[PDB]
Amino acid sequence: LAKTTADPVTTDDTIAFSAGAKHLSSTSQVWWTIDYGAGESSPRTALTMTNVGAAAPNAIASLSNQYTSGGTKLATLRIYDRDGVGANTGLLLASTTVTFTVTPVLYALESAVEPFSPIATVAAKWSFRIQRSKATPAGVTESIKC
Repeated sequence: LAKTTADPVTTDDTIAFSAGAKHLSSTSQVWWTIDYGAGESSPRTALTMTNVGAAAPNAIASLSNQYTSGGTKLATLRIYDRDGVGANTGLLLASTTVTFTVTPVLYALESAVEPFSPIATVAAKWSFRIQRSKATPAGVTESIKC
């Protein structure tokens, strides 16, 4: 399990992984789940094992996720040998874990008052403007309630 993205990954872009599973000499059907921190995916898929031994591992591509908050995030790929379904489960055949840092997007604020000193009875107006640490991605409009 590897992370196919450069260093500066933040909470702005969707992160993509590459995955592969193989046995020394076997062909049986083995299944997988991926966990990003919230929990394991509930419906276990079914990986068809055909490449064996020195051959490159099979493809579990299309693994991707965008993280809500920055920090030291991780991702674990677990491989099972039985359906999850209702009751039965098999065994943890193997598990892989990767860790990476996600930079957060911070917001500053600019403020002003139109009279700068509200008179003891008249109305006053506050004006604010929110400034983003980095530019919004090309196609996303951020709407903030305040």
